[PDB]
Amino acid sequence: SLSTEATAKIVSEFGRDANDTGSTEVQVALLTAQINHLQGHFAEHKKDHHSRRGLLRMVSQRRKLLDYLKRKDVARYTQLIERLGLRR
Amino acid sequence: SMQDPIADMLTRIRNGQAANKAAVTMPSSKLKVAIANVLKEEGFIEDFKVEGDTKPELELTLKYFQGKAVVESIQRVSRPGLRIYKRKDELPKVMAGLGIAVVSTSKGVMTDRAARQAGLGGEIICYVA
Amino acid sequence: MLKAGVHFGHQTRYWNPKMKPFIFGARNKVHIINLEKTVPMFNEALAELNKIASRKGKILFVGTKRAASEAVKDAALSCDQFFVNHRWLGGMLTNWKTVRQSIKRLKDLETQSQDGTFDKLTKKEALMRTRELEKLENSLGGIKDMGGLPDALFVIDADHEHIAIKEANNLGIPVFAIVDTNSDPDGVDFVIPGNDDAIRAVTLYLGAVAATVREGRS
RNA sequence: CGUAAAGCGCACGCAGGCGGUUUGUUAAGUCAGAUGUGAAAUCCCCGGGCUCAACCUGGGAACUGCAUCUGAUACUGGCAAGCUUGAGUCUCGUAGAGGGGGGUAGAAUUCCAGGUGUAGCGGUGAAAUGCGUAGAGAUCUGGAGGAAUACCGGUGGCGAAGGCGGCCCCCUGGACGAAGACUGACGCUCAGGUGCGAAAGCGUGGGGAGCAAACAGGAUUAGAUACCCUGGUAGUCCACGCCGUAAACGAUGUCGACUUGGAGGUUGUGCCCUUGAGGCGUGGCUUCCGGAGCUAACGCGUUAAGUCGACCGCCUGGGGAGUA
Ligand SMILES: [Mg+2]
Ligand SMILES: [Mg+2]
Ligand SMILES: [Mg+2]
Ligand SMILES: [Mg+2]
Ligand SMILES: [Mg+2]
Ligand SMILES: [Mg+2]
Ligand SMILES: [Mg+2]
Ligand SMILES: [Mg+2]
Ligand SMILES: [Mg+2]
Ligand SMILES: [Mg+2]
Ligand SMILES: [Mg+2]
Ligand SMILES: [Mg+2]
Ligand SMILES: [Mg+2]
Ligand SMILES: [Mg+2]
Ligand SMILES: [Mg+2]
Ligand SMILES: [Mg+2]
Ligand SMILES: [Mg+2]
Ligand SMILES: [Mg+2]
Ligand SMILES: [Mg+2]
Repeated sequence: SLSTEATAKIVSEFGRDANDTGSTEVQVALLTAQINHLQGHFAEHKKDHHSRRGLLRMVSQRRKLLDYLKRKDVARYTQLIERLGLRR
Repeated sequence: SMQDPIADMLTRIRNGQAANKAAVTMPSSKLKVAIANVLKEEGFIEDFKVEGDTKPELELTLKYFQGKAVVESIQRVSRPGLRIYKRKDELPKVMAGLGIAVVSTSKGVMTDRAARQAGLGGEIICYVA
Repeated sequence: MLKAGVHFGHQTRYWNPKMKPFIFGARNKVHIINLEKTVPMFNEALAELNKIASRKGKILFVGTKRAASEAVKDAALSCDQFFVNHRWLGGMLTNWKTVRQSIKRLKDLETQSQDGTFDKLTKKEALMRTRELEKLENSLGGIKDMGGLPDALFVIDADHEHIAIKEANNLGIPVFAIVDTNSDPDGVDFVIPGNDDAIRAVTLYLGAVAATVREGRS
């Protein structure tokens, strides 16, 4: 789900300004925030495989976006991943 | 997912002859204008334009004669899944020489008949019967 | 130039996709055929009709759809050529050599009724003979005086009388005709756009034809 | 590779393959040139010698190759800086049996208790088993339960496929449209892998009306271990696991481009006078009919089985066998 205001905040933290929204870092941030907000919904139900599938979609989306970001510039990439809380 | 723009050009022309459309409008590229330049100079296409700015939508003007469209056939050869680079003498003649085969060489894109004079060959792009 | 009456196109939704050059959209949810392209078409077609008429070539004016048949018969008997206003028997051209004896039959029998055996067998027999006579007289009457093969097959329609076109197109016979929006200009050579179901349209075209052919004997 | 053998049930996705557009560079592929080599014979060509031939034999070409060397630089690759038409994010809405969790209502069947009441009820082609004067069937009342949700409902909708329909709340997925905004090729496919996957089935604990394998009886029949009838257990229902299969079928892989029309359905939005249940447009999904073309034919036909491109899967006579 993720509220519209939530996104309004997240953008103004991972981009240039409120006007921007399409940059990679912003997209990844969004994906991760939503995923984390979804962790709960799968704490129970568990049989919800369709919602699940939507999740998996946004997850692989995130891995692709991150992979690109890395190949483009490892520097700020290391910043992003170190901040967003992930990686093995 | 639009893996091969050239074959797409050729197939736009092919469906444009089958449907007998006048102009064929397609996104442009240097190789596009080169190949279209070859077909034009050879006489397969009556004129063309690269009209467009940041998104050059070059359009070709297909030729006809009697009732049948001029282009006999136009098969893409050196597809991206299988590049073909013929040697000088190895350059094939199409329809015993009355049909040019657009071939890209170091001197530029040209007909094979010309590449027989240029003393050199290169990637054969497309047979045009 | 719109010479006189109305004949813009007609039909409605089911326009034949082949006739894109000669269509427009009327507010009455029905197409209106362009006259601009039409004028040179029937002009040049009439020119060809005058050329082949000077060639003294036999012409067939094919027609049907009831009300048009009269216009057809009028445009041939008023002129000098030939006509098939009624049922167009399949294979009367590419299968012409049996139709040939069908005609021989018509002529010899219509002669037999006018002076010969008028009731010799039985009154019933006379009835049957008059009957069959009238049948062959209206079935293949307009082609009776031919005995050869038409130099040109002018048709009153295309999509409806498709068999006449496909048949006369099997051999060296030009087949220019007035076609409607839903018609196919495939087998047809010199296409003449304009509506067809109207009587004024067929009287107009066919009459112009009468003029141009009527000049061929001079 | 729709129906002849042959698209994995569906998806996600690593390696791999392939990749829009402009400029620079490099020159890996590619191409041109040169030199070295490519043993001799053999093969081929032109001569010579055995009386001819075979065979022998001189010269030549050939040895489709490989390597270094100097060039070319269009196309591809690498590196660099980019562009926006691919892909993606944001904003406003729209429709929906999409999913999961929790409630809840009505009709009905069955059971239970009692009232009224009386000999049949039930079933079938007919009939019997079956139920019934211990009072059934019919009927009325009260109750208890489980399961599925008439009407709406539609070649209607949604979902990747399987699949999903009473109503309600709660959590939640995706699709689409409008005007923009921004990212800058982040794409497509995908072996191995991972997930999902009707029904039946299996395990554990519940539930059990109806229905119903197995089973039993009655018939029918030459027989009837079936069809038909009367019963009836597992199963069907719930929770959690497993199974991993279907004619999992538009028998039709996915993504992209292009190529005449018609009638519809469903769902948005722009526009025009709503000037009257309308008029003219623009997207998404979907049904039927058909043109060019394709096809062995049937048929398909802008949601192609047409015209092409990328990648993957699979086929190679029937049987043995999808078995050991
Ligand atoms: Mg098969
Ligand atoms: Mg499939
Ligand atoms: Mg890759
Ligand atoms: Mg490129
Ligand atoms: Mg090199
Ligand atoms: Mg040797
Ligand atoms: Mg000798
Ligand atoms: Mg040599
Ligand atoms: Mg380069
Ligand atoms: Mg480059
Ligand atoms: Mg912008
Ligand atoms: Mg696999
Ligand atoms: Mg089951
Ligand atoms: Mg069980
Ligand atoms: Mg499993
Ligand atoms: Mg199977
Ligand atoms: Mg199959
Ligand atoms: Mg069809
Ligand atoms: Mg087995």
